[PDB]
Amino acid sequence: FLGFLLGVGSAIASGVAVCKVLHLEGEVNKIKSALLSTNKAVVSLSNGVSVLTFKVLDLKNYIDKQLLPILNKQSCSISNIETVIEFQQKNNRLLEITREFSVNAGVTTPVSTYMLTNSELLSLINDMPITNDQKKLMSNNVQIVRQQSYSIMCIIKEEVLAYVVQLPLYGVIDTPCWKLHTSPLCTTNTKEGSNICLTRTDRGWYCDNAGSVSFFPQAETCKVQSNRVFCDTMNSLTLPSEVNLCNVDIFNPKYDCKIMTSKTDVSSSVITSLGAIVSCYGKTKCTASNKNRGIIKTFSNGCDYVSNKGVDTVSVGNTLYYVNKQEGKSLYVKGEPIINFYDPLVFPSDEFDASISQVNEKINQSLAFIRKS
Amino acid sequence: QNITEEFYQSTCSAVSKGYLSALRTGWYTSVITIELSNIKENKCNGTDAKVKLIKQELDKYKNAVTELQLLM
Amino acid sequence: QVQLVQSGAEVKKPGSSVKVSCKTSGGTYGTYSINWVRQAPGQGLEWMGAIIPIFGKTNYAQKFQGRVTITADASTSTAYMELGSLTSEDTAMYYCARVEDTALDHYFDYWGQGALVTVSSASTKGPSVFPLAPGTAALGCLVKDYFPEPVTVSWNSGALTSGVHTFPAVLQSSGLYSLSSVVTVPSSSLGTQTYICNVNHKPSNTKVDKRVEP
Amino acid sequence: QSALTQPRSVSGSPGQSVTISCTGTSGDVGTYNYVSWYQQLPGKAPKLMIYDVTRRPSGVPDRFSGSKSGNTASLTISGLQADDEADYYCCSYAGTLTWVFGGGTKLTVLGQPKAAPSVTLFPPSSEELQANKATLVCLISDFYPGAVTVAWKADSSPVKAGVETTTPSKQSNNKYAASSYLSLTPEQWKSHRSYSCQVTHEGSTVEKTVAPT
Repeated sequence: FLGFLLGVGSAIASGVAVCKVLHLEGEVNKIKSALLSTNKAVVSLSNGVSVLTFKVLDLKNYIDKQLLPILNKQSCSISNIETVIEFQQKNNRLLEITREFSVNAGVTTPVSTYMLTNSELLSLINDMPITNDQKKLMSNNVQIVRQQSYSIMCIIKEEVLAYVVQLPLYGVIDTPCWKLHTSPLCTTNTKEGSNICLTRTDRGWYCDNAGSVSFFPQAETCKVQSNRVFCDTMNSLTLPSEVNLCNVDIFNPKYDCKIMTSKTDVSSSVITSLGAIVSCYGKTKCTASNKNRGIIKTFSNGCDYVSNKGVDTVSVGNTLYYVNKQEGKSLYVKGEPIINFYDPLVFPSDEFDASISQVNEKINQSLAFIRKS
Repeated sequence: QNITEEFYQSTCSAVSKGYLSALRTGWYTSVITIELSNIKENKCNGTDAKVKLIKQELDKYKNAVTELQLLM
Repeated sequence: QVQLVQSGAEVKKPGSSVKVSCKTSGGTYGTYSINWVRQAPGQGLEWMGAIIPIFGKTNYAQKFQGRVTITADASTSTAYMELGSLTSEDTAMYYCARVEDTALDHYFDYWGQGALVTVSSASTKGPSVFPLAPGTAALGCLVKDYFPEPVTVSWNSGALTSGVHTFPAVLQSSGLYSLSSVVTVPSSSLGTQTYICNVNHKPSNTKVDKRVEP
Repeated sequence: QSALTQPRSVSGSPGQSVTISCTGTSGDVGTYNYVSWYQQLPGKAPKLMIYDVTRRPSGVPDRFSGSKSGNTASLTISGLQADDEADYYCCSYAGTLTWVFGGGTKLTVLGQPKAAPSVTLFPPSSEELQANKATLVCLISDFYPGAVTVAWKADSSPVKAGVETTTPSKQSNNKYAASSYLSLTPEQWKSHRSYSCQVTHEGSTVEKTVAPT
């Protein structure tokens, strides 16, 4: 819910710099002379930056040597039809690149197989200034590598079509992460109204990063493999590690945890990694079901939890929820709900992004202002 | 093991521990080049079906090059 | 088949400007760039500038920077060029050439017949033509005492081309030139065929058709 | 950004190989293998015969073969013919929409036969005499040796006033042309008997005579 607390940045500027360098007068000639021998080379541009240069398709070597010495030989009539297919190949990829860059306007956020084939991407990963661990990670998750890599069309001149494929680096690797799920916590008083609700707004991802915590509220930035959590720190907040305390002791003096106050008596279901949280309030139906044994639980009013072991379904109202069937040990930390610490007439009825300290300060203000009369 | 999860009934929140990381820190750029030649005004009959197909492909190639030049 | 027409020749005064047009008849909508090259009487051409009409992108040589502005109308597929502040050193035969594709070709493939720009101080003077009456025979027309140096001779408005021969101009001591042209014709055709010479003067809008009577 | 340096002239008899060098700076050549040679028959726009470092267009003889090595190009013609008579022009790509031109080499073959000049003289017609003017016109053509000399003789007496003379220029048949104008008043014309235009060519003098009739 903190999604609007992020700063803005540029996603492709690191490639636009290389393009502005490639637009120099004697730039493309250097790259062409370098690739005149092999398909890939290391090229020191005129700005000191060393880049990898891959020649994925050589049509001049095909046109001026095999096709045009047939069309322009003499007597245009070709004997065999094999030339038509040989030219449909080696040109389908250029046509597809043109068709892609026409509708995407220079930058395609997933690098397609036509921009960079899988074998070419694997070779590029193998020949990168990265460690063996990062090489293996990218080789095993080429799909996620494509998800976070742009392809900026750069230049076409001097018989050379150029585009810079800007890839993710994955500097932080194998530092343990954890996902924080949240659900509204409301009192279960018998009244139809005057029911208070507290929620945690720090939901998302958390990762160890240089002694601090990289926290991702926007779940789009993080893809998830079996146990690997790929993320993008361009849309990440940087917190002290003590924010993790907000899991074990929310009233700690170190980190002021972020919460949310509301007065909404609506039930909800939050599917977690290896289970499901159910905030069942009012007359809403809440049923944990199984594929074999029909129904296995009916949730009492409050915020409860079930593990994905044996549970195949959580249904709240008319809303169905298929639980994630991944193995893992769940634990139920028993403890009194926090919402039972405050009073209805003093609890702030409306504060979107609040905290323990801010809610306590508003409580102080209201209590003092009422008692001074 | 390697994936454990806790549910904190106190705050009505769950935490999924046991996940490793791969955080995008910066970027790496590499130049991918396609070398193209020119089919400069080849003149030849379009009566035969095979040569007509060849011309249908030559026009596609030339238009692709020109359109790449245009989109800039 | 594919070619480009070129404007006619003209004459200006030192300090004025000359605007030379170059229209093409090929099309293809490609990224072709028109290049301007005005040689001289002196040996050697001299590359001046270039323009890609599809984008309006231009680039001029350092010898004429700040002096020439090359333009191009995309609707009529015509590329102009305007050279202001003329000097007698800038008298040349302004050609017009293209390259097929700016990214695939790096050499000129097709040209234009070109125009001729003379910039001097003396006033212009439309020429005077007089006929010249005659195996075979020979007749022709003479053109003398004009200031410009574009002069084109034509016979029967394009129906007589064999045996024709036009000589380069002389330099009379009065600062003016003089031109001549000759045509070889059979003997008996002098009494039946009517021979008319066509001298279409470009810089002074003069068109005189002289009938050389045998 | 100055022009390229080419030899001002080379030549070769039929059955011989001629190489024309084209030297430039590191920017023009040496870096870009984009060179182009053009020929120009005086009186027409050029037409190229090499469209890359060593590539020739459609309709160019195999004897034309270009090369390049370290800021120096080499246009080679094998088995010279009487058709390869023009001013060759070396050109090179220099950058984004920037080409540099060579100083031009002048290739005219040594092997070619002499041709006697065909002279023709014309007297002033009626329209010119009706305007107080008279100009004798002596037209020379089809002389291969460039050396010609005109000398006007009024009744076997030399005239040294009003004689103009053109410069021998190449024709479409590779045999040169010329022209000479003698200007005179109408009384200076109607007061003599016979004028002469003597065109000296390798010793052989060709003459033409005119008269007030």
